[PDB]
Parts: sequence; structure tokens; C-alpha cells
Amino acid sequence: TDARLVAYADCDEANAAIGAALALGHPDTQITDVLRQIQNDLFDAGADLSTPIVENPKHPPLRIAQSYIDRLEGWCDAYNAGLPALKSFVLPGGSPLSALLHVARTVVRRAERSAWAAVDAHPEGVSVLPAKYLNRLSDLLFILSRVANPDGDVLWRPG
Amino acid sequence: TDARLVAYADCDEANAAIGAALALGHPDTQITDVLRQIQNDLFDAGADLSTPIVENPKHPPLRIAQSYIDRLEGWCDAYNAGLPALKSFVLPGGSPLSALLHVARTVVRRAERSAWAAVDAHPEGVSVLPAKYLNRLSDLLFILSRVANPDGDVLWRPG
Amino acid sequence: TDARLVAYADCDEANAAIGAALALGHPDTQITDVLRQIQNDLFDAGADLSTPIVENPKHPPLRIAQSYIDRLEGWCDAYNAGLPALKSFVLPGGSPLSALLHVARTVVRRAERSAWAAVDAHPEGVSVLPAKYLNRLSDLLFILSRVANPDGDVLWRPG
Repeated sequence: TDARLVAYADCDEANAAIGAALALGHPDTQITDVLRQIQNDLFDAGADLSTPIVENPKHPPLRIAQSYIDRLEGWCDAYNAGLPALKSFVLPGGSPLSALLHVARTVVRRAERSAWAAVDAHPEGVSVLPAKYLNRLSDLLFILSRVANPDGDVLWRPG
Repeated sequence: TDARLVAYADCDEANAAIGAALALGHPDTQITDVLRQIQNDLFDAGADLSTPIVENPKHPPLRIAQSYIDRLEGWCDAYNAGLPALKSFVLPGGSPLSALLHVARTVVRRAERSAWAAVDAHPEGVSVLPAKYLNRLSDLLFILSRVANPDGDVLWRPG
Repeated sequence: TDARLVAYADCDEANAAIGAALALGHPDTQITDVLRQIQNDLFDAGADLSTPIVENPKHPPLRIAQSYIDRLEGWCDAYNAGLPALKSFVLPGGSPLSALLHVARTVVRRAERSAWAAVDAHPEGVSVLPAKYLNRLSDLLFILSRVANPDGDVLWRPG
């Protein structure tokens, strides 16, 4: 029940959600390779959160680095470039892939909350970069869900 | 990590679960329109929970009203009318649509718990109606999972 | 929001995840019967967690017993016997069934955490056996996800 292990576990749950999007959503090769890299990153993020930060110069760190986040930000900008402006707010769903990426997005957001909770529990011994990674990942998953809805998104109505 | 934002986020997770039921479960037109309306409501419910109640007469409220709950109750009664009495307790699953509606039901129940937690954290500034909506929605999703299992539900055995 | 009802609810969420694996993953007859028995057990586990332990000799107990756990352990050993040694760490995903069993595994792990939290809240009135059952179930679901990936698992890369 420790905050570190809750954050680690939520990262695993988010990773499984991405695995379901891959296995049931039939993404093309490019999107598959992006999501496969994210799964690799989420393993690293869970390892990071579960391992207290110590001044241990003896073993190679398994930690989220800023470069991981920079990569997600670049993919956000490159995939969002080819999308039109949102007319209304988006409801989660659409194509199978888009719906499954929305599920993953919401699990990632839950993992982000746990990762921040771990930082609050251990400001010195937990890195903020897993949480920042998860923050950017939820944006990327939103963008990819739109990419996977070629005929338009499901839109909220004030009605 | 605030209780309001946890409740908002769980509503989004429940909404994504409904989106997956729609996209992978192949519901007929009537059920689709019901679930699409619920997705619209869950957006409203998240907005409600995330917005503190203030005596602000200047902007149009985005709030769950009793009418939302009355509608879910009416759909419960109308869909349950055409179902036989339960012989045993139901296990979640069956047809793809029924299984996905059971997943959604369990996420909705989690969202309900968070929505009550937000009320407990802010009895004056959080509405009870999102939680009551989520309570009735879990009943409706149970009923719809049975509707989507024309050949019978999966039943628990004392054995 | 009581710890007992959170644990009960997480068991239901895990059960629904297994129901989705059954309905969307097309398991063979043997695996289906194993997962169907687990669903029956998870109903019992939720009932156990939600019912305070009292010295009530008057009604038949609905409780997880050690035999439930022994059964899961036996299935772990029998299914793992026919698998090769892991070369690297596994990422969740692969075949549809494997991916859905990984989702279920991660929900089961969340349910395990809640079940331990219920024990901590009520050391005298809550059984430890639901939590121990959920612990062994996550192992079994991992093993079954590998069984369902005949062409190999998705592997983490240090790269």
C-alpha cells in the first residue's frame, strides 16, 4: 500500500491498457512502434517510482530522464499538426483503436496522480520525472485517439 | 490529488469504458443512443464535480440536475421490464457487449465512491447529484448487460 | 468508502476484467473453465471481504478458504511447466487474450492492495485469505498471458 508501490502498480495498469489498444485496435506500423516505445518507457517509469533515490554510484540508474519527456512532447506536436481544430469537447470513443486509447489515457491520468502522490510522500527520494512523463503521455494518447478517428471524433453537445 | 479532481477523473474513466462498449460491443441503434446520451451526461458530471459551487448568478450552470437521474431511473424500469427474474447471482461477462458493460459498471461504481468522497470533503461546495447519477447508472448498466445477453447471463454457483 | 466495500468493489472490477478476457479473447475450453472458476471465486472473495467476521455459528460461511489458494497455486505450477524460461522482462500485451489477461492481472493487483488495506483497518474482523487469493491470482494470470502468447511475449529492452 506504500505510495511508491501504488504508483508503480498504476504504471503497470496503464501499460496493460496500451497493450490492449495494440492487440485489439489494429494500429498501423508507425503508431504501433510509437506505442511499443511507450510500453518500454512505462516499464522504466514503474522501476523508477518503485526504487528509492539513493546516492548510489555503483549501479546503472533505471530512471525516467528529461529526454523521455522531450520525445513525447515532440510526438505530440508532430501528430497534432495533421489534425483540425476542435469544434467542441471530445467524448471518449469512436473507432476501436480510438476508444482503447481513450481508456489508456484515463488510466495514465490515474497513474499520474499516484506518481505525484509518491513525490509528496517522499520529496527527496522520489523523482518528479515519472509524473511529468505520465502528464505528457495523456496528451499524446488524446492526440492519437483523434488520429485514429479519421471520420471525426465523438463530440459533446450542450443540448 | 484533490477529491474533486479524483472524482472528475473517475467520471472520465467511466466515460471511456462506455466508449469501449460502444466501439467493440456493436450495440443496436436504440442502445447506442442511450449510451451516447450517458456519455454526454458523464461529461456534465465531471464538469460539475470539478467546479466548486459558488453563489455565481453570472454564468450558466453546468450541473447534474434531478432530471438526469429521473431519466436513468426511467430507462432502468423500461429495460428491466423485458427481463426475467434472476435465478442466481450474476457474474460479469457473456457477450462482448455485456462483458464491456460490466466493466463500465464497475468503473462507474468506483466513480460513485469518489463522488461521495468529494461531497464528504466539501459538503457545502460539492453537489450530491453527480454521485446519485452514478449510483443509478450502475443499475442501468447492470440491466443493459442482461439485455445484451439474450441467451442468459453467467451465473454464480454455490458449488 | 469503507475499506471493506472498496475491497469488495475492486474484486468486482477484477471479475469484470476476467469476463472481458473470456468474451473478447476466445480462450480454448480448458482455459475458459479455469477462468470461469476464478470468476466464481472472485464473487466469493467479494462476499468475504464485505461481510464482517463474527462468531456466528448460525449461517453457512461464504469465505475464501486455503483450498481456493491451493488450487490457484496448483494451476500456476501446471501451466508454468509448459513455458520456457523468461529471457527478459515481459511487457503487457500480445495476442488479444494475452493482452486482456494482462489488464485483468493489473486490476487483480489493485484489488489485492485494497484487500490488504481492509485487513489493516480491521485485523480481527477481516480475513487475510481474500488478499492471499488475489496475490496468487495475479501470478496465475501472468502465466496464462504467456500461455496465450504462443509466438512469444512482448519483451522489455534496456535499449
